[PDB]
Amino acid sequence: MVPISPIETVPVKLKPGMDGPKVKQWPLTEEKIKALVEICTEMEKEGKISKIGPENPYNTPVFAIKKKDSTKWRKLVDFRELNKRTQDFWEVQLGIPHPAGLKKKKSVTVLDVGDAYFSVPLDEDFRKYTAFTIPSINNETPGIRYQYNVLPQGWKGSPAIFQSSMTKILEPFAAQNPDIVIYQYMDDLYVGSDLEIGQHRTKIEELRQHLLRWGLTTPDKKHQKEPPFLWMGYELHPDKWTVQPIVLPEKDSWTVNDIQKLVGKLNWASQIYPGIKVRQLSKLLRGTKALTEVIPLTEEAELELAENREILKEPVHGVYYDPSKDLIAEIQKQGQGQWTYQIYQEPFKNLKTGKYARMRGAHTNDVKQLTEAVQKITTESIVIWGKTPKFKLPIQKETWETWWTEYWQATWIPEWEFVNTPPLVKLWYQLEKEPIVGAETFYVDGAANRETKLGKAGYVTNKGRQKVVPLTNTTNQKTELQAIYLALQDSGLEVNIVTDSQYALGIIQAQPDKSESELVNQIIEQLIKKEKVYLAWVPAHKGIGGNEQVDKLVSA
Amino acid sequence: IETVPVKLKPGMDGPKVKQWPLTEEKIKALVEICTEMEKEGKISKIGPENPYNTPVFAIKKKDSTKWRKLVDFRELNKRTQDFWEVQLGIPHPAGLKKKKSVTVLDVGDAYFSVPLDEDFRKYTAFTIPSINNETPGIRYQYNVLPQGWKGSPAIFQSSMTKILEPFKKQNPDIVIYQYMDDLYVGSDLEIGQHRTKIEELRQHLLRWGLEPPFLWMGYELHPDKWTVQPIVLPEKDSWTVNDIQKLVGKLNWASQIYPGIKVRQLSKLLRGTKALTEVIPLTEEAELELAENREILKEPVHGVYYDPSKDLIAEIQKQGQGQWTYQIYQEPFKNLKTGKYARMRGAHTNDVKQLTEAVQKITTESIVIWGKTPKFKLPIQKETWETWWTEYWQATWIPEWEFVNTPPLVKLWYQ
Ligand SMILES: Cc1cc(/C=C/C#N)cc(C)c1Nc1ccnc(Nc2ccc(C#N)cc2)n1
Ligand SMILES: Oc1ccc(Br)cc1
Ligand SMILES: [Mg+2]
Repeated sequence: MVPISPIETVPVKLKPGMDGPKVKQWPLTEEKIKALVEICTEMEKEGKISKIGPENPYNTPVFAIKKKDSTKWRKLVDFRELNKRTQDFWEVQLGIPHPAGLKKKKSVTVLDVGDAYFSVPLDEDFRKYTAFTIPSINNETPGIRYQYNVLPQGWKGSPAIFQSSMTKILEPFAAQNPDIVIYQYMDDLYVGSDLEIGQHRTKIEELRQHLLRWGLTTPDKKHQKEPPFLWMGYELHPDKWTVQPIVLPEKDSWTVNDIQKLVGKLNWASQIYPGIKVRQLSKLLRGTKALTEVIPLTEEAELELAENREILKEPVHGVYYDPSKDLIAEIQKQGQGQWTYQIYQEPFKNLKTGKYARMRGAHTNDVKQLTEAVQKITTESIVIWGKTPKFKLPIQKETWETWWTEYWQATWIPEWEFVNTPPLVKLWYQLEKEPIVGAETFYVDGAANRETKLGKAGYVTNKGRQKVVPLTNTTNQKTELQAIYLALQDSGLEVNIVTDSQYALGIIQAQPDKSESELVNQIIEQLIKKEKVYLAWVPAHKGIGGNEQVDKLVSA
Repeated sequence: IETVPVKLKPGMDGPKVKQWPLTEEKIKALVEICTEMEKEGKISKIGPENPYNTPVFAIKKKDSTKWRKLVDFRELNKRTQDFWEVQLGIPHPAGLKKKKSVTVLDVGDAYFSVPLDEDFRKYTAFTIPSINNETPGIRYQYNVLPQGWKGSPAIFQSSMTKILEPFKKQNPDIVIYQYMDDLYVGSDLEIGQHRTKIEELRQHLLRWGLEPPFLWMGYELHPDKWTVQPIVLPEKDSWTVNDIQKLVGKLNWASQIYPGIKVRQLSKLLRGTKALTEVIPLTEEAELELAENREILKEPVHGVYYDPSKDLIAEIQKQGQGQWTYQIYQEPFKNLKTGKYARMRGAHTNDVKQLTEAVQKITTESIVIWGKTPKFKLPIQKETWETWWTEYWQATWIPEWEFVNTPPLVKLWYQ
């Protein structure tokens, strides 16, 4: 024989303080027992399981299931209890490769490594915890006791310990063959390269020789799977990729669950289909989670669905990554807090697409949203390609400079260039830094009784202009905004406004262009129509003229 | 060479912190660094039975072309036992902040000479990720004292004091302080002199070493020229209504810090409903109240004390024009230090780089004065900060931070 190098064992422990499982073996029919005995005898013949004495106190239940439409029986060892007691492992599969980060390959061969999976040795000191019992015929003899010597399917550590063992076996080959890529998915190895088919097929042979050093045999009759590959919801081709077919169903009535699965498909599709939108359809699942409830689709949501159907009419494909070229990312504003983007290297050949949605917030503006989208694409691009793309953004360079220099927070967007494709992001208003000479000065105030919710809002000005409005179902905070609104409504194109509302200044200092509050929205509308607005803050109840007069008018 | 036993704190597991995305250039740098650390025995590859993780990235220290590996041990440092065995804690030298010159040296390479308790190594696990997760991340753990771990200076303390004994006996007026991987060396000498004693000090550890990649560097400070920000009020010959409104606002704010501040006579000038740009003459009662407020503001704040058992808090405001103001305190309105920057380096068009440099300078200031780092309240959205701060970081430690999402009115009063 040819000496084989052994697979080193990973030391395994149970969670601290936890002992092994001691689960009762459920009664089985005489026909399932004889099926399990034959199955386990052959597993024993192959070195997978070994019979144990009666000293081992642990046990895990075993079942017999009929492979349907077959007289064949299949074994199921239910390790649910042992898994709860087994330590946590490092999981490498958590990050899945994105197809848009892959490279073009001329050839991709698949090798079956199932031989290796069911043949990775298990830590000798952990085997006892995998004990199970075949019941005896008529319970007149002791059940047959066995323990695993290999990695048990359904055990918590089997996927991680298999991947780590395979990776360690392959690392020397990969390092010394930098002309190929190797990827392990389930019990298959995928080997890709750009070599001529003969040079490539030699590498595969060489990889088979390397694997034989650990006794790992690969089927000679080469795999049936061939490009395209159906994987993690994608279609992988040699020189392009896409998502598996996206079919939006026809439905006369839509239910909560149906909308959730519609949005899920749209989200999945949005990574290569440009312009997918889901705002109005997601609005339908606000707050409610009764899967069986029917929600009438609003006109807005029917339009969004109709728009999505026409985007999904025909297949779209992405190209793979060419490291020798820059990455470009282009963003468009879609409305109602929705943003879409495309990442490409040569014009009209997208690597991938995507979308970003306005975060939940009382107030917002387009510049902040555009900034957040840039950060998201930047982070996604670091993951997929390891570098930041150059950005093409629908915002003038002058608009960005004015926003960043004057915004109270630090903010930054990476290298970018203006792309003149409406709708453009712009600043809708900008407050003055100094008081305006010649502009009327409005001293505003409001107040509300906390019991009755009755209040007043108003102003007094240096020209003797005055207004007080009685209000119902209001609050101090609402009356303070109403006062500012009244001053804007009644003033000319240039106005100085003096408020004592820290609340109102916090909001306006945040420079919103749309809000949850229709009152803030009315204020924004008024600000947009002014030429110059200076907003001044003073502390309340300090004898400041103007502010003192109107405070007493409104808190009466 | 015999390991000190190290434990986590009671009822506390090891860190399980996700590795954040790394650029291609940082990955390739870390692969090269870790390959040569592995050959030198400093780290070893680990298996899947180790589920712990601490994030890693790479930086370029101030004025260096060579990548430095930086592990973010913030979580492990929180969960690591406190080291009060041999010393309840070296008392923090209050004289360091009073020297004319303080040079900071990276002595972290010395830690690699001491083995790490073999039962604790698992908790130092880290991962070198691959672009697009196309290959399994490279998993390592430390066999020696890691840089950035709070236990490294503690375990190496005994060794450091003996290395430095000949230099300390020959130079008794020098104050030497160790924080994490940094050595702060303060003197009152002429800088030409100063640089030569620093070079003398570097030799002691090359001698003992017999190579450290960054020991040759020197970050020179001058804590005796450090400036502070008292509250100052404008001196004007013509006060507009708006000017007086801003004055009364600022004085009202100051009255939370200083008891005897008054604004009654100044408010009295506003009587009526006047245009914001109208000039108001000060009456003599307002001028006196204002003068009395000026003299209050020249005295220290009452009841301000440092407590080493409480967190330091650092707030920063963007003032524009590359200018930043900051305050360090433990209790509201009881500032222990205030300051202002404008010299932020190579960042005239990058606010986030400026802020990152300000955070580092403030943290350095805090280390020198109190021997620990403050918790920052940063005027930035978390997503913007988290995406970029690592690109401008040049220190070997990392403080804690939270995000300010509502604009503070106090910005006006510190400008
Ligand atoms: C992640 C991955 C999944 C599969 C397959 C999983 C499955 N099922 C196959 C391979 C070889 C890889 N690994 C890599 C690594 C770098 N570039 C590529 N490019 C690449 C991959 C497949 C096709 C095709 N057809 C074309 C190019 N693949
Ligand atoms: O020979 C081997 C079989 C399986 C693995 Br996983 C690693 C090596
Ligand atoms: Mg009031």
